Amino acid sequence: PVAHIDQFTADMLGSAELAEEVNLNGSGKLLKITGCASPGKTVTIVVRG
Amino acid sequence: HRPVLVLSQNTKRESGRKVQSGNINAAKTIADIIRTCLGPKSMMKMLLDPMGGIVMTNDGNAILREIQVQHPAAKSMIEISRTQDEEVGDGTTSVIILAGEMLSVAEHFLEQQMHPTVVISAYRKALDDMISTLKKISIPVDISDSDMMLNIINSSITTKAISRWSSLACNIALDAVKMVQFEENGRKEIDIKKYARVEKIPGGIIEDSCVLRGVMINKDVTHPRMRRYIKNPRIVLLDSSLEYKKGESQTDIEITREEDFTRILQMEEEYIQQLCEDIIQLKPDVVITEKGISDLAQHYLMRANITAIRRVRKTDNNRIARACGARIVSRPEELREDDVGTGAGLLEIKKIGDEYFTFITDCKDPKACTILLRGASKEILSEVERNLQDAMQVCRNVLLDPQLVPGGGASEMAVAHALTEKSKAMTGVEQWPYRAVAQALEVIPRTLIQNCGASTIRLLTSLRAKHTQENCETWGVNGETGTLVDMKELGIWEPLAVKLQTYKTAVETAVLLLRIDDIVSGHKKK
Amino acid sequence: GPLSVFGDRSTGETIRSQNVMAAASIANIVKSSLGPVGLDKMLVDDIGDVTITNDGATILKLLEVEHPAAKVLCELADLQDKEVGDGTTSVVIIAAELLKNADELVKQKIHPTSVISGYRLACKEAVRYINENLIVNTDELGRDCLINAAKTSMSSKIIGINGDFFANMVVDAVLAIKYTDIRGQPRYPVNSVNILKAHGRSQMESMLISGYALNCVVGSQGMPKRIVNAKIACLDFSLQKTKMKLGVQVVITDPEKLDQIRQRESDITKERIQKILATGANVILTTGGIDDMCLKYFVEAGAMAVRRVLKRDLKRIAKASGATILSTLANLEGEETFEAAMLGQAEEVVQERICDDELILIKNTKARTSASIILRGANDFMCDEMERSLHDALCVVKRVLESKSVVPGGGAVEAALSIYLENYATSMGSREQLAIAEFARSLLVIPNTLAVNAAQDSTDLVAKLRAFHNEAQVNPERKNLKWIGLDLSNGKPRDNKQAGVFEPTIVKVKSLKFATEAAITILRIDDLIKLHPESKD
Amino acid sequence: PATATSVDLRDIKIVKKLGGTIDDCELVEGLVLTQKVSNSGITRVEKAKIGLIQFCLSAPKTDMDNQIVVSDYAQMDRVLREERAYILNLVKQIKKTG
Ligand SMILES: Nc1ncnc2c1ncn2[C@@H]1O[C@H](COP(=O)(O)OP(=O)(O)O)[C@@H](O)[C@H]1O
Ligand SMILES: Nc1ncnc2c1ncn2[C@@H]1O[C@H](COP(=O)(O)OP(=O)(O)O)[C@@H](O)[C@H]1O
Ligand SMILES: [Mg+2]
Repeated sequence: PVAHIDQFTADMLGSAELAEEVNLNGSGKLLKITGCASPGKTVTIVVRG
Repeated sequence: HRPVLVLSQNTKRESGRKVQSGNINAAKTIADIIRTCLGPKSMMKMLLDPMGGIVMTNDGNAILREIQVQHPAAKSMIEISRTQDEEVGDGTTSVIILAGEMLSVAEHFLEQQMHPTVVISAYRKALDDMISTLKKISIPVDISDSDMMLNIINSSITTKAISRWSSLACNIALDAVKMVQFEENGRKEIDIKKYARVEKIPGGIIEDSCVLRGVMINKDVTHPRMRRYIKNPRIVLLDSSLEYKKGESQTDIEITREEDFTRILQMEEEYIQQLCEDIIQLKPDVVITEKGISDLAQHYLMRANITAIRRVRKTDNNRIARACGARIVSRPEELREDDVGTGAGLLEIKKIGDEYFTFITDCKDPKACTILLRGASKEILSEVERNLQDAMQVCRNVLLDPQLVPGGGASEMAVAHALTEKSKAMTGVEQWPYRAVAQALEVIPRTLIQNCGASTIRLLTSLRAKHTQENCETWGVNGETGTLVDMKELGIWEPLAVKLQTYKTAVETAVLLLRIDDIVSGHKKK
Repeated sequence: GPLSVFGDRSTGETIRSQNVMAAASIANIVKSSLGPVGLDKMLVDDIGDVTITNDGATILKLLEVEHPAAKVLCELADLQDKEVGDGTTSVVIIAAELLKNADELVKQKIHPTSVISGYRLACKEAVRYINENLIVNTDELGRDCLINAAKTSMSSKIIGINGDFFANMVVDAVLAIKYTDIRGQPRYPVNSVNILKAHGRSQMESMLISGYALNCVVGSQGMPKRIVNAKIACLDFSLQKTKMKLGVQVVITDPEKLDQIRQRESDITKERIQKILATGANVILTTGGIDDMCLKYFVEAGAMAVRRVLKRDLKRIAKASGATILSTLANLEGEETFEAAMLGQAEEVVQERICDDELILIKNTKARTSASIILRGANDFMCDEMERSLHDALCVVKRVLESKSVVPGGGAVEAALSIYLENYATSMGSREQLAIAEFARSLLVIPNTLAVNAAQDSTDLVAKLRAFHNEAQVNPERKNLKWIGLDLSNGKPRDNKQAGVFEPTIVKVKSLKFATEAAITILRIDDLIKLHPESKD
Repeated sequence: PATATSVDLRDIKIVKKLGGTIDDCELVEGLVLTQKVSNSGITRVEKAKIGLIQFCLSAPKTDMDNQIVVSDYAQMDRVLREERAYILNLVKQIKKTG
């Protein structure tokens, strides 16, 4: 989390192989980041219906 | 209190033959209201509005706009006459009677266990053949001829209440369209709603009403020292104010010294003198703006001999910009010589009934005019205003499409024999609803004889026999006398755009109301 | 003793019969608006607004319901518009007949979990059978597939003419907005087609404007209403007087500096209007606001200025004409540069007569050649029906051009699935064969509804319909009877391959997936508790 | 696993979206956001470097009450053009990061 613009360096950035907005056919659209260097212990489940 | 477990609370459901034959009786009811307002022997119908006024008219559009119905199929027929009033001028009433009759013959086939999609598919085949028949019986018009255009507009005002003053209303409505026929770029446009203003003044006689060569407004001069009679003025139109108002900011002045407060009140006077000096470099005569004029701005225009009008409307400024040839500027320091409306004729501040009216007339080549109507009261002046709107739009249709159809019943019977001879090659189940379209067109010569009191059996037999031969084919119903006179001798001619829009809207109204088999009423919206 | 809940509790087979009657309350409404013999309805509001429509989405959206099982079928029709774009009538009848036949199973002391497990073996096999028995893709038929699929969608609406007038205006509209994307994606955005309504001439005078038709006015009546070889300047910032922000105020200490600040509020405003106009721009579109002072600079220079346009309309013009949607000044600390090489182009920008209104048209836009459709009707009630019928027709050609696969319509799909699922339940059916057999009878309601609305023979025409589809599955001698449908104009089984009754594949694939999934949720309401409304406490 | 006997279920986000069937569920290990993209002219970038910014890219203002005094003709030009040069130094500081 970068608060001040003087500390916004390349070390505080992330990484993503693909960061696109998946244009869905249903209720609008969402974002989906695919792949990242050193992934944490988090995951996201997309539930349809 | 335990509520009852229901579904779709407080609504109604209706289906079957009660809706298919129910929309016919709602359409036949409106056709009986304006049935006595079609021919030249029609009568006025006095209406009462909740605003407190009185509408005494015989036009089919102005009658249905004052009727509030509760039936949903009856609300559709009111929007049909509103569509005919906005497309053409004198094409509304004829549609409501024709759509009521095409649905009258459609109710007969719904009792014969025929699907409504079969009758509509026969209506679309009959609609495509009525358009091709009117283009074969048409006649090209010379739009440059003055006396030929007077006979077209006289055929549209014989029905209305201005048929008594036919020699005056034809010359007013023809000259109003020919002045507003404006063409700047490569596109011809006729604007008879923004540039052809119809101003009515109660008083005088109707024979003194004439179309002015210019515009007029109900505004007096700003100062009595200013002139009320200029022979050749240089009219400069403004949009911004000539006053000192608060700017669109948070301006606040801190006054510390004694000379600062008197300087601000002098800079407010010098700012008005700066813009008043910028508008007199072109040496004008008449300054017309849309906003207020302060007394300090009237002081500089008084000694410069400038007549100033204060609070002219925005719609009146666009109309005088075409009549005098000016350009509406919104900046006094950005005035140019092309923004001055030269070529304006006599400007006179007359008074008509204890009220001043600014007359800007006698222009060289105006692109906008104002019809000055004068009558007995505001009741009948609204009738002539609504009739001149139906008299100027029927002249607009000839200038955009110079083709004439023989009206007075000759148009409806020439296609009724064309659909009858073309129905012999059908050989199917759609042949019988195709024949009912030709019988439904006969209600327009049926209404011309029911209004004048002529016979409906002895006349329809002789008129149908005249269209058997292909020689004359233009025999209609004379609504004045009541006999059969050829339309090449009477001079009753209707434009093509009126007759095409009448047939195209009457069929598609029957297309919409025949596909309705269910009605749900009782739901709310957001 | 009993439950002390302050609401209402109903268990057993009472709610199991109430949910079927709630689903049949919706299906029996829209059953009279299915197929080419379907008829429109009337939606009258409490204030008196009349909405004449026949599509299953507009009817169930405006109609208010109370039952919780009724809200499942009403939201099922809303999902068909987003996923497919038509089907909102056929999905509601299938999903309600799925509950009607499953109610007959659970009253025979059959467990509803076997009906849920039995429907999944029938739904996954129906998609598997329709993907192995498709007729042809869009290479052999060519452009005839797009016209025949468009006329199938319009047959249930007001634009179902026998000719190809409305069919050619839909195919040429989707084919003119072919926007290719990355990784080989020829997408067809049907939302970019501006569908306009105008109460004017008949339906045969509906204009197909190759370009864009903006629904706005010019404003000041001193500008040229027709500009040939125009340069469109698409921008989104209000051309008004320069007002300072909340943190900026004008505090003056000298009265001599008063008029220099008052004139600066218009000189900064007129500075932007002279550098975006001297570069050759003739048409200026603005989503903000152009006041009366800024309108003078366009009348003097002879330029067209359109104000207060929609933000969705500016993006469709700037993408089709090659213009750049600019909001402010930019390009690396420049005063006023405007990047004049990024102006749009147009062949002709002409404001035409649209029956007592003003409508601005752009001809072919010189970059992408977009399209817009101006509909013409008799009144406002027909034009609202023509807009919904045209939007359902644009979604058919979108799914066919994207997914090059069509199935024969008119009950040809439901007749082949009604006999295949009966033989599918015979082999691997021990305790779930009764649920697969009722899945075939529930699919037969789509050709059964076409016989009622056409006033034809009901139990004889559909019985003759499944006679051809039975011989195409038990006698493999290349009978080619898989495309047998209904001819409602004659009352006989027809061949939809030669007749041209084509529907997309996902209008039947997604219909069977949404109706089966909706039937599972309503099948599990064996216990229902309704609380009292907490309004007055 | 084989290092701890606890698991927090708040690290597993569940996004509920209407449309499709239950077979269309996904187990994407990245980040799924429901917000829209302004501006949406690109909506796709490969080899992306994502940065979380808690600073407000707008006009300069402080926690204390701040006002601008304008008492000159050219002072109005020094308000708008210096605000454009302020945020240009913020965007170019972001763009030079990569
Ligand atoms: N002198 C005449 N002789 C016979 N018919 C006439 C005569 N004058 C008018 N009519 C008929 O009266 C009808 C009046 O139609 P009208 O109600 O004015 O249509 P709209 O409502 O569209 O203006 C016309 O169709 C015309 O054929
Ligand atoms: N020419 C035709 N012959 C036979 N059946 C047709 C024809 N045209 C359309 N249909 C049928 O009419 C039905 C109309 O369904 P529709 O109400 O449009 O579904 P949705 O509500 O999902 O759009 C289709 O299922 C189709 O099978
Ligand atoms: Mg359809």
